[PDB]
Amino acid sequence: ELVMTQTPPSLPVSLGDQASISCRSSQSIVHSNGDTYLEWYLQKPGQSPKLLIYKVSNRFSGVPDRFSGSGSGTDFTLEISRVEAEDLGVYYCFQGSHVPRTFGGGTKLEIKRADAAPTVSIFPPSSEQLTSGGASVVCFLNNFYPKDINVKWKIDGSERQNGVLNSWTDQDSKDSTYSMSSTLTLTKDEYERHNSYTCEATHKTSTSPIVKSFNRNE
Amino acid sequence: QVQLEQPGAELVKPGASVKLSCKASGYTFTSNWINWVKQRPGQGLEWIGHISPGSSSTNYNEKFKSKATLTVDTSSSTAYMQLSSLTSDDSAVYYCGREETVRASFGNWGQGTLVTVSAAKTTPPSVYPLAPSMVTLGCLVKGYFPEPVTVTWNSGSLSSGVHTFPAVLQSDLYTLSSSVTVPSSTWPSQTVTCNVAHPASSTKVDKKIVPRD
Repeated sequence: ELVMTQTPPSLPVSLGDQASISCRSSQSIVHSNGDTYLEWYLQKPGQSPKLLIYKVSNRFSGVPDRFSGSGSGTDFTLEISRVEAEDLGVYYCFQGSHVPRTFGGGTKLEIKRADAAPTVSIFPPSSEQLTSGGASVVCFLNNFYPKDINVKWKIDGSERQNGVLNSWTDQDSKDSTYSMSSTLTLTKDEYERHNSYTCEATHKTSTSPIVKSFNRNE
Repeated sequence: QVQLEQPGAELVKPGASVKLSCKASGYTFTSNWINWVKQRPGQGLEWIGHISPGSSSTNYNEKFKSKATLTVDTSSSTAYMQLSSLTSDDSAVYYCGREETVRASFGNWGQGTLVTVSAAKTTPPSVYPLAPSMVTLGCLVKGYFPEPVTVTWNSGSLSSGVHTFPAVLQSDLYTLSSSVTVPSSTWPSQTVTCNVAHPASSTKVDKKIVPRD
């Protein structure tokens, strides 16, 4: 079976830079018809993969020209000649010349860009959730860079770590930034005994945290 | 427009079987090989096999010989992959793809079916609005099983400014949320509605974000 090896597994690049990704096949990949069916696919976060290059070096319909593949024998290479945010995702080589057909393990293209502080927003539990007997407080820390960030919750000023669930997006396709949501989940009884709720964001962009808070009453 | 339509999700009991569907349109079904792929979440692609809808002849990756069976129904333009006695190792996205003749194995991909293998029942999400020169609004999609859910805003016409956060598992249920940022002259005077699809239970929920009072 054709073993396809990709390096690097992770590829950090600045916007506008060149990127180079290589794929090595453990044996030759010429199909009986003469054709070398080496393909490059790109899978963006959330999406199915999409064809970039076919037969080693041909651009698929409507693929931009900053993409080009090259190589021969067992060494194949994908160049992205001027990288942009929409290029984020995992790149895979693939050989279709021999059964069983096989994929490389993927190369993850990361964009490195200027730092950016988060835009933080806090949300009270909804009246619909309260009537139901639960109470979640949600905080968005949106469009920050780099991925590292800390959130801290406070109830009437006292630090609270139980029942907090955090989620980060993948790098954004327009922005190259990250976002995260943090959710403090309580019972309506617990929520209703205490008055002020605070979301604190600490990020490499400032020594002082961005603080966003509200009061149960109005 | 070549379309390969796959259901979003399938819930399966351990030991049971599924039959995954791939309905094709936008070209003559019998003209192109169909390929299938497995992707465990966050993990890299494997090639299961391919079938000629014209001749019904097949080739399998040995690894799947005894897990997967490919068939087609030419009259409905539909390709099928039957997976037998499921195990948590079978929980994964399964893609069908359309081969472009002597050119590439996956010129077009379906959206993929997320197969969760579990004994747990389906649970639909609760969907809650998050209300407070730019405004940020959101949707909290709470307490569902299995994955995935799909979120849009204003039926897809609000595309930019959106962050939909990967779900997190807790107490055996998933929770996700989405935020959208709009100019303050858009909301509250225009309606902003989040659209939640949870295919495993065929639920769709529209939730209008109204200002708190």
